[PDB]
Amino acid sequence: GISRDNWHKRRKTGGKRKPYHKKRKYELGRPAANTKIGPRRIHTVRVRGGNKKYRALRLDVGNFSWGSECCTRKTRIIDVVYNASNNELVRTKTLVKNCIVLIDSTPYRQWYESHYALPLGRKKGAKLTPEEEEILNKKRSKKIQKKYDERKKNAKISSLLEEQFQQGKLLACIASRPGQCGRADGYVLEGKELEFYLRKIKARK
Amino acid sequence: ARGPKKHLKRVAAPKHWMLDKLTGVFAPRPSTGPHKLRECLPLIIFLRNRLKYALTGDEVKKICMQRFIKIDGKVRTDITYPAGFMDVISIDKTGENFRLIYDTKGRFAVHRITPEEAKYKLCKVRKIFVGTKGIPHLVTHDARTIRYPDPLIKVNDTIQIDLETGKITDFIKFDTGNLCMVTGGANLGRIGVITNRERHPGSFDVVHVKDANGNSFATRLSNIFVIGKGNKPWISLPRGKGIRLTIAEERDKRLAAKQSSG
Amino acid sequence: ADIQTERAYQKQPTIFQNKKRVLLGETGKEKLPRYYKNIGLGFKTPKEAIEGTYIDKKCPFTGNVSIRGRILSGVVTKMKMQRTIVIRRDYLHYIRKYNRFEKRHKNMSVHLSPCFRDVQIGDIVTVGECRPLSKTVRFNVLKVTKAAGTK
RNA sequence: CGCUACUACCGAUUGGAUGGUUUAGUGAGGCCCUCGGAUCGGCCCCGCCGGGGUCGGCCCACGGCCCUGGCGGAGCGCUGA
RNA sequence: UAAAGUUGCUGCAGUUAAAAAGCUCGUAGUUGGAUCUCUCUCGGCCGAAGCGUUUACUUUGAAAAAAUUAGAGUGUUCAAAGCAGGCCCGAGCCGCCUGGAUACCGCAGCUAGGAAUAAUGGAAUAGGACCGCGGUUCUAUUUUGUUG
RNA sequence: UACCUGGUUGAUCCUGCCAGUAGCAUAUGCUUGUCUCAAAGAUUAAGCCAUGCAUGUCUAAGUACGCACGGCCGGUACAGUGAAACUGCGAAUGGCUCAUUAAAUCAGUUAUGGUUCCUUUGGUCGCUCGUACUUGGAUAACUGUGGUAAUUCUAGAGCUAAUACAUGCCGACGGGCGCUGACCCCCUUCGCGGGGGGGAUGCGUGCAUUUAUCAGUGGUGACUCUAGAUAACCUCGGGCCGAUCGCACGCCCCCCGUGGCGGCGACGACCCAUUCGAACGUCUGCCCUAUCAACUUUCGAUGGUAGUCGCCGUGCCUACCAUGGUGACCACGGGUGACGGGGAAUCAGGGUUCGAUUCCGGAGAGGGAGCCUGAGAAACGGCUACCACAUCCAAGGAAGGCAGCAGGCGCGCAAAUU
Ligand SMILES: [Mg+2]
Ligand SMILES: [Mg+2]
Ligand SMILES: [Mg+2]
Ligand SMILES: [Mg+2]
Ligand SMILES: [Mg+2]
Ligand SMILES: [Mg+2]
Ligand SMILES: [Mg+2]
Ligand SMILES: [Mg+2]
Ligand SMILES: [Mg+2]
Ligand SMILES: [Mg+2]
Ligand SMILES: [Mg+2]
Ligand SMILES: [Mg+2]
Ligand SMILES: [Mg+2]
Ligand SMILES: [Mg+2]
Ligand SMILES: [Mg+2]
Ligand SMILES: [Mg+2]
Ligand SMILES: [Mg+2]
Ligand SMILES: [Mg+2]
Ligand SMILES: [Mg+2]
Ligand SMILES: [Mg+2]
Ligand SMILES: [Mg+2]
Ligand SMILES: [Mg+2]
Ligand SMILES: [Mg+2]
Ligand SMILES: [Mg+2]
Ligand SMILES: [Mg+2]
Ligand SMILES: [Mg+2]
Ligand SMILES: [Mg+2]
Ligand SMILES: [Mg+2]
Ligand SMILES: [Mg+2]
Ligand SMILES: [Mg+2]
Ligand SMILES: [Mg+2]
Ligand SMILES: [Mg+2]
Ligand SMILES: [Mg+2]
Ligand SMILES: [Mg+2]
Ligand SMILES: [Mg+2]
Ligand SMILES: [Mg+2]
Ligand SMILES: [Mg+2]
Ligand SMILES: [Mg+2]
Ligand SMILES: [Mg+2]
Ligand SMILES: [Mg+2]
Ligand SMILES: [Mg+2]
Ligand SMILES: [Mg+2]
Ligand SMILES: [Mg+2]
Ligand SMILES: [Mg+2]
Ligand SMILES: [Mg+2]
Ligand SMILES: [Mg+2]
Ligand SMILES: [Mg+2]
Ligand SMILES: [Mg+2]
Ligand SMILES: [Mg+2]
Ligand SMILES: [Mg+2]
Ligand SMILES: [Mg+2]
Ligand SMILES: [Mg+2]
Ligand SMILES: [Mg+2]
Repeated sequence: GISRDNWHKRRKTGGKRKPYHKKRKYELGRPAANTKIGPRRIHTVRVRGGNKKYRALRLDVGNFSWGSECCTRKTRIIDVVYNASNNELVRTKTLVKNCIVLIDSTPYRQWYESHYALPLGRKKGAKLTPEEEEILNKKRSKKIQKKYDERKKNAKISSLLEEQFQQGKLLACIASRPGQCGRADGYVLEGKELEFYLRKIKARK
Repeated sequence: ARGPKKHLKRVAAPKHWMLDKLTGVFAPRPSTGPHKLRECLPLIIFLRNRLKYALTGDEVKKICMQRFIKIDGKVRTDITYPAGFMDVISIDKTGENFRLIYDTKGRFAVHRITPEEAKYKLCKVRKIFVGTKGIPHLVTHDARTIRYPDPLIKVNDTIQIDLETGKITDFIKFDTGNLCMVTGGANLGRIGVITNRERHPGSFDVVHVKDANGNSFATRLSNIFVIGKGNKPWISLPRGKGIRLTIAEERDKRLAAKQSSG
Repeated sequence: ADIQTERAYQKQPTIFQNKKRVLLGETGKEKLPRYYKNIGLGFKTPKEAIEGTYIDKKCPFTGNVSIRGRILSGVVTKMKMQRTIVIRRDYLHYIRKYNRFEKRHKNMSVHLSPCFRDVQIGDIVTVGECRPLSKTVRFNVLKVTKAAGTK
C-alpha cells in the first residue's frame, strides 16, 4: 500500500536505481487523520509491536496553558485562524500541530478573578451579578486582605491579552499532534509571538 | 528471515565448547538468559561433554527433570540454560560444587569449589541509574538489578553477592594495583594486576595488565573483570593461576611430565 | 525582524521568552537568554554562537543535534545551498598488482551553522557525524581553519 | 572473362513471431473515511402465575411498599451491539 | 591454468621483421634541482591540561565467525581421515593422567614509539614574538556572624 | 623441478605463430577382482506436474454430568483413565533454488544520545484516601432434524462450562502533603499599624499518557539525560492496581464461630533492566563497455521552514520558498552464460581463472499487486483479485501452486529409491 521507503527515490548523482526487494510491512504508511472541529470521535490504530495510536477524527475541547500565569485549564476549541504550512488547512478547519486556533476565555477569567480579586474582561458599563460581586468584594480578614493587596501589586496584563479577554476568545497554538495521540493540547499565545501572528493574520486578510 | 531464529549449526557454534564435526548437523542453541549466546555454556554441554555423566541428550533431560541441578542456588530444568562466567553449579545428589571460570586457553573449566565458597559470587557493575522516587539501582553483568546500593559503588567495580539473599556483602573498586581477569579477546582467561588505564573520549578505553611472571598485555575496558584487591583474589583459581605459557614451555612441561611418568 | 523570515515563528524551543516581570525590569533591556551547549571532544563553542541571535535547529551548538561517530576533514568547494556546503575529500587508493596508487576523491554535503562566517572556498573544515539531517546530509561542520594564503 | 560451391554483406516488401517500454481512456480487489441499519438485546408501561420481608382492615382470607424468578402485548418510547 | 619474458608491475617491443601522431602550442594527469643538528600552571618525581603545523612511511598493540589452508600432539592395523586418547588394577567398587595448541587473515578504520625519505606550514605595507606599565566598558563567585 | 621440443630455407641466423607437454573439471568410449571415504537434474526449462508423505501439540497444576471404561458410598458437588470439543502456544524456524540485483547485495569498521522487541533472567506489583464467603449472558463437544452431483461446505432446534467473553467491590485507610481558609491565640504599639503561630470547612493527590512552567540525586566526551517541584489533562475503538489452578496441611482466640491466621508452587499482568534479534545510518572496497559525454529537475532532482505519515532519523510525503546536485579521478546509459563473501584450481617470485553448491548475509515461491492475524509476515504446505496455465461437474457450481522428500513429462552432452 502506502510505502515510505527510500529505494524508490533517485540517487544523489541523479541516476535511478533498480529495487532488490518488494514492499515490506515495516515500511508502510497510513492515510492522514484530518482532524476537524466537532463532537469527539477517536479511532484507535494497532501499530507495530502491538501498541496503540489514537487517531483523532473529531475534537472540540483541549487543555491549554497560560504560561505567564502558569494556569492550565480545559477549554473548548472554536475556530482555526492561521496555519503556517498551508492555507487550505485553515479553509477546511483542520487541527494539526503548530496551527493557531481560537479558544474560550471563561476559565482563565474565572481563575484571574479568583486569584487577584480584580475585574477582567468586563465592559465599562459596570453591570454586575451578585455572585461576581461576592467573588470580588468578599469580606476578608486583616491577614487575608494583606495577602490579596500584595498580590494586587503584580496584577497587570498587556493590552493585547486584555482586548482578547474583552472579545471573549484567546489565540492559542497547538503543541500536540492530534492524529497521533488523539488530543489537542497547546499554549496561549503572548509576547512577540502574539504580535507576529497578529501581523500574519492581518496581512492574510 | 521473518523473525527470530531457533537453530544453531554445529560448525557455527562457539569454538570454546569443543564440539566435534561428525556428531551431527546441529548444536544446542542456548536459551535466552543472563548471559550472551557466544559467552555462555549450555547446561547439556557441561553435563554430558565435560562431566561425562550423560551419554545422550535424552539422559541430560532425565537428569534435569529429577531437579538435581541448581544454578546460583535455584533449580533449573532447562537443558539449554545459558550458564556463564562466575556462576555456581550445585549437585546435592553427589554433593559437588563447581564455578565457571575461564582457563588460560579461553575455555570454561571444570573447577570444583568448597561448599562454603558456593554461597557467594562476584559480579561486575554494568549500570547505575536513579529510578522513581529517587531510588538508586545497580545492574550487574548477569542481569541482576539491586536496589539501594552503596553510594560509593560505581561502574566497572566488583560486588560480592550472597546467593541465598541476593544482597551485596562488600565490593572492590576499579583502581590500579588490583587483580583482574580478562573475559574476552585474545588475552581471554589471563590474570594479572592493572598497571594503567588509557582514556579515549568517544571511543573504547584500553587497560594494561601485568601477570605474576612479569608478562604485560593490554585489553579493552569492557573485557576486564576485577577479581581481588591487590594481589589476593576473592575466589578460588583453577589449576593454572592465569599465567599463559608459550608453546615451547608447554612442550617442555609435557616432556618433563612424560619422562617422570613410569 | 531580520530573524523572522518564515511563515512560522522562529524560536528556540527550550527558552521561555514570555516570563512576566515588573515595569522596572522591562525598561532595562529585552535580552533573551541564549541556549547553547558544549559538544565535547575538545571543540570550543564559537563566540558568535553564544552572542548571536540566529535560529538554527541543526546547529551543533544551539540546535537539537548530537555529535557521535566519525570526525572527518575536508576542503570547502561549493557554498550555494542554504546553510549547507559541499566539501571534497582527496585520498590515494592502492592497487596490489602494480604496487602503486591512484588518486581518488569523494564529495560530502555538510551542514554549515550561521555561527561560522567568513568561510571561503578552499579552506579546511573539520566535520562530525550526526543523525541524517536530510536525504544526503549526515555531517555537521565543527571547526573552520583558513587557507595558507591568509593575510 | 568463362565453369563449380561456401560464408558474410546490402535491400521490393510485407508475414509467423515474441519480449521490453511508455501517451491517453477505462480499471478488479483490499484498506481508510462519511453514511446505512437486516437483526439481536437491556431499561420503562400493563396483565396473570410463583418466593422473602414488612404496613393496613386483621384470625389462617385479601390489598399497600419494595425486592425477586418466569410468561404474554404495546409504545417509529430510550439506550447498547 | 602453467608452458606465455606470445599482454611483459617484476618483465616484452616500435631503423629494415607488426609498429613513433606531418609539425608545434597547450588544460587535466604523471614527474620535479641543492639547503635548516615537550611545555607553564594547578593537585598527589608524577597526576590533570595543551601537545605535535599535520600527514605519508615503518615498527608495535587492540579488535578481528567457524570450516578450509599452513602447522603441534596422537600406531584410524598404514594412509586419506578423525579429535581423540593413556595408566595401573592387589581389581577404583570415591578409578587416576591428559589434549582439544599455534601461525596467517589483504585494503579501509582504531592504538603507541621512530623522525631518514617525500609532501605541507610560519615574521615583509611587520595590525611579528617575549617581559612590563597606565585609560575605559560589560557580566559572574566569595568576604564584611545572617538578612535588604 | 625457476625446464622445453617439431614445422617457413639449397643451406644459415632471426621474428613469429601453429602443433606438441603436464594439471584441473563436465561429458563420453572401452574395461573392471577386494576394502575406506564420498559428489550427484546447477548449466538447456525460476519449464509443467499424477500420487503419497513433509506441523503439530496436556501437566498435580484453564474447561469432563461421552458408563467409552472404571473402585467404594449410595442425595451424601467433583474417586480415577480419558475420546471429542472450547481455551493457550507454535506454525515468521527448518528445507529448496539462484530468477532479479553492479555502491545495489555483500565484507571489514562504526552509530542508534534517532526505534521496536514474543520469550528467558532480575527488579517492581497494600506506594492511589475513593455480591466480595466469588457477579452476568452466551457457545461448542453431546442429543435430535436437514440441503447440495460434488469440498477439511454447513443450516435449524434442545442442554451445559472457563485462565473464552464481560462486569465489578471490600481491605491497606490511621493519616500525610499541596492550595482555600471562617475563626482562636501569643509579642510590639496609648492606639492604628508591624509581626509569630494554631486552625474547622472545601479541592487535588500513586505509577504510566499529553502540554506548559520552575530549580538544579546520579551519569556521559557531549542531553532537550535520569530524578525532583508546580497547574491541568488522561481517549467508551477505554493503560496498571489478580473474581484463576495444584500439593501438603497445620498454629491461635473472651472459640466451638461468617471461625482467624499461615508454606511451597502453576498461570496472568502495566512498567524498567537483560537475552535473542530485527530495522535504519558512517568510512573504504566490485567485472566489461565512449560505435554511451554530459545527466537530474513538467510527475522531488539538491537544500531551507512548518507540518502529515511512520516504531523512530530523513523529500518518506505535502505546502511555500531558493537553484541547486553529479561528471575524464569516467558521471549517465548499456552488457554480464553477475546473488556477494568465507573459499577453489594452477602457480619460482609476480599473476590468471573459478566460486549455482551443505557456513554467514540477500532474494523468491508461475508473474504482478493488496491484505487478515500476530511480538514478529506484505507469509504463499495463509487469504483476496487480475494475467498465463490447469482439475472435477449432474453445467447450476467447486477446487489450484513440488525452486520441500521420493517420483513423472519435457529439455537437453549432461545427473540416483514413489
Ligand atoms: Mg528480488
Ligand atoms: Mg529460512
Ligand atoms: Mg534451545
Ligand atoms: Mg606486484
Ligand atoms: Mg477501490
Ligand atoms: Mg595462459
Ligand atoms: Mg614464467
Ligand atoms: Mg626476472
Ligand atoms: Mg614480442
Ligand atoms: Mg615496417
Ligand atoms: Mg616523424
Ligand atoms: Mg600540466
Ligand atoms: Mg628534493
Ligand atoms: Mg573472521
Ligand atoms: Mg577463520
Ligand atoms: Mg625445404
Ligand atoms: Mg597449444
Ligand atoms: Mg574379504
Ligand atoms: Mg531445473
Ligand atoms: Mg535450475
Ligand atoms: Mg540441486
Ligand atoms: Mg518438509
Ligand atoms: Mg486448538
Ligand atoms: Mg504464532
Ligand atoms: Mg533435505
Ligand atoms: Mg557492513
Ligand atoms: Mg531511531
Ligand atoms: Mg522483554
Ligand atoms: Mg443453539
Ligand atoms: Mg482474557
Ligand atoms: Mg524530568
Ligand atoms: Mg521535519
Ligand atoms: Mg524538509
Ligand atoms: Mg543471474
Ligand atoms: Mg562470480
Ligand atoms: Mg605465486
Ligand atoms: Mg609461473
Ligand atoms: Mg563460494
Ligand atoms: Mg555463492
Ligand atoms: Mg545460472
Ligand atoms: Mg544459504
Ligand atoms: Mg518472502
Ligand atoms: Mg516454488
Ligand atoms: Mg515452477
Ligand atoms: Mg502467485
Ligand atoms: Mg504470537
Ligand atoms: Mg505472497
Ligand atoms: Mg509447496
Ligand atoms: Mg514455507
Ligand atoms: Mg520432487
Ligand atoms: Mg506432490
Ligand atoms: Mg553425469
Ligand atoms: Mg535422463
